[PDB]
Amino acid sequence: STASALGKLQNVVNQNAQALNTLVKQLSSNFGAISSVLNDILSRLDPPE
Amino acid sequence: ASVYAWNRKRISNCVADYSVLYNSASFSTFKCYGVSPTKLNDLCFTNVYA
Repeated sequence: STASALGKLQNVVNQNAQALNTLVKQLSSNFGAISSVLNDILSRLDPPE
Repeated sequence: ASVYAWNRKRISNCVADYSVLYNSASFSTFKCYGVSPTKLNDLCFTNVYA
């Protein structure tokens, strides 16, 4: 009947999922460049930059 | 027009060829900033401003 009695395993799973989620979300940052996708940079300008 | 009254035109719904502009020698300065001059034939834009 009573749930939420297994908080430790839930916490472990949630921490792992959150770490993976933030790691995959980090891919969408400019980091001071002109774009966040590498294909656009490759196909839009000449290599020396 | 004068510099303080620079003339602005909008270009859309057209097929543009930048090669004929680039290969011409009539231009003293041809300086592109965000893109490479030779790749302009491989990109598609909208709402161009001149």
